[PDB]
Parts: sequence; structure tokens; C-alpha cells
Amino acid sequence: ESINPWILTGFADAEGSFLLRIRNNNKSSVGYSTELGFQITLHNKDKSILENIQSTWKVGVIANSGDNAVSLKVTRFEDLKVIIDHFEKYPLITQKLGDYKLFKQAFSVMENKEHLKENGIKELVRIKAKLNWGLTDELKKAFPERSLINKNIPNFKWLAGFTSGEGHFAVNLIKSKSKLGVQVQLVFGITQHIKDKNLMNSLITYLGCGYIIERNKSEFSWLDFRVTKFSDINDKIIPVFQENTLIGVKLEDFEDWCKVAKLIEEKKHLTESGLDEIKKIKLNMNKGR
DNA sequence: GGGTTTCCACTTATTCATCCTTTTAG
DNA sequence: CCTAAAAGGATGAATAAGTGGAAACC
Ligand SMILES: [Ca+2]
Ligand SMILES: [Ca+2]
Ligand SMILES: [Ca+2]
Repeated sequence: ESINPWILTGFADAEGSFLLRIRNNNKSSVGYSTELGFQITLHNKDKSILENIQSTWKVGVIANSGDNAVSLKVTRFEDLKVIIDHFEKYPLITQKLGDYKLFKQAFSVMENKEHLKENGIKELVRIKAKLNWGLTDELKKAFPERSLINKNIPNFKWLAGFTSGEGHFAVNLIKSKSKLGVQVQLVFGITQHIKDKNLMNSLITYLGCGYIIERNKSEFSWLDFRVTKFSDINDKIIPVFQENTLIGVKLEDFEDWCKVAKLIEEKKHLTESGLDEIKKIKLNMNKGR
């Protein structure tokens, strides 16, 4: 079952990653051997996504990552041409576009067989230093000798894939002063590191609702785009993901979510039996699925 | 066959997703 | 008084990113 190209690119902005290995290999003619690719690592439950992606691109290999994870690794050099073609027609918009750029650059040096010369390896070290977490220091100990991205969401099918990765569909039960002492608050969320604060704010306007609650943890910091007004969730957010279908386990979470939303539309969230069903759906979704 | 590629097992730091309470708006 | 909306506290882990080893090619 193939994945829509834009949805895939959305799920890549969220879950994907590029890799450029520059390993010390004594059996190599320049002392170093390289490996270039693109990978996604999900929980074992979303293995069906990696397989669907594999059927869509016709490339990559799947192996386990520990007991609870599985990966899709596309390293076969000729298969890297599929990655580039796709991402050229359906580009990324996260700061990962800066990583994809460096990916193409490393691709060129190897397509010219330049990674087999002392300069090519030196050129790859230059490419890797600004890629993801940069060189491993020791590579700088052996080779001592940014540019932010700011695009906007291209369309909803992208948000679908991205929300399929970073998204959260929360039924928030609040201890309130109402008759039942429990207020039902549906919450839609998208979490992202503060490196893309622009894009996150872009969500407010692009969807016509929501806000950003600053998030932080000791040394780290990120953002959380949330939507709490039921009218926006019932009228603006739910329809977006009804036409632009989600993928993975998070779809079932989204469906259960809407079930509660129908009950909130019918005012059954105020009755006792309603609060039972809602509390029922909640316990069976997300980490309780 | 000697240099290179591709693969499969495996590791880890944090950025996520997840759950919750309190406070404010209407 | 009642319900909805927004703000914020807390954290384990599924991601992002990476590594060790060597069979598989060419
Ligand atoms: Ca991400
Ligand atoms: Ca995810
Ligand atoms: Ca998570």
C-alpha cells in the first residue's frame, strides 16, 4: 500500500534522518570508506509504515533496532537517486532541508568517485561537520584543517504526514467545579524543537486556530502547538485529517478522538454515561492501546 | 582478488508525544 | 454558579542520529 508523496515528505520532516558515514578503514585506498543514506526509526508497532514506504520508493532495507524498534535504511548508492528525485519534487520544510542539502552535496562527490581521493574525503568532512551533530571531534582531530531554513507548509497532505509523526490527540479530563467535577477538553497538539519556531507559528495562520505553549525541560526547549476550542477542533482540525488521511497507529488514536468529538457535539459529555464512554475511549488510546 | 559497497546487529541522547493540574475566560 | 478555554507542570521513551562488524560485490 503506497503512501502519498506529500504525506511521505511530511512524515520525513518529522521522523526521517540523513546519514553520512566517514569511517576509518585500513583496507581502504584513502584510509577512509564512506556510506550515505536516509533512515527512519519507529516503534515496532509502526513497522507497517516502513514497509508501505518501502513499497512506495521500491528501495531501502528493514532491520530491527533493539527489541522495541525497527528501521528503514536506504544506503545502496544507486537507490539514493530515488530519495533525491522525490525530495526534489516534494521538498522538506523543516530545518532538515538543510540536512537534505548537505546530503545531495555528499552524493555528488561520491557520484564522481571523488570519495576515493584524499580531497573527496576532505570534502566529505566539510559536508559532515555541518550535518546533523557534525563531525565526531576525532574526525576533527584527524582533519583539523548553518544557514537556517524558513519555508511554509506546502499543503495539508504534508501536515498529515508531519502530524502523523509529531502529532498528539489528547482527551484531557479536568477536575472542574461543574456538576460532574470533570470537564472534557479535546486537545490537538504538534510538538517541535524551537529551531523551527517560525514553521510552528505558521501553523496558527495556516489552520486558522490554535496557539503555541512554550515548552522546556531543564537544559532543553521546544514548542507545542495546541488547539483547545472545540469549535476549531470540530470544524477546522477534524476535517483536515478526514480528507488528508493519517498513517500509522496514530490514525486509530485520531479516530477514537473524533468519537469523543461527536459525543461532545451531541452534548453527551455532560451526562454520566457519556463521561463513562469518553473515559472508556481515553484509556484504550495512546499509550493504553 | 583487493578495494569497495551494502548489509545487519546494535547503541544512545533528547526531542518529542504523553498525561496531568491549575488558572482564566465567558 | 456553570462550562469552556488557555496556561503550565512533569517525564519516560520513541524517535533522530549514529556505530561495530563483516558478508557481498566488482
Ligand atoms: Ca522531529
Ligand atoms: Ca511519532
Ligand atoms: Ca515520544
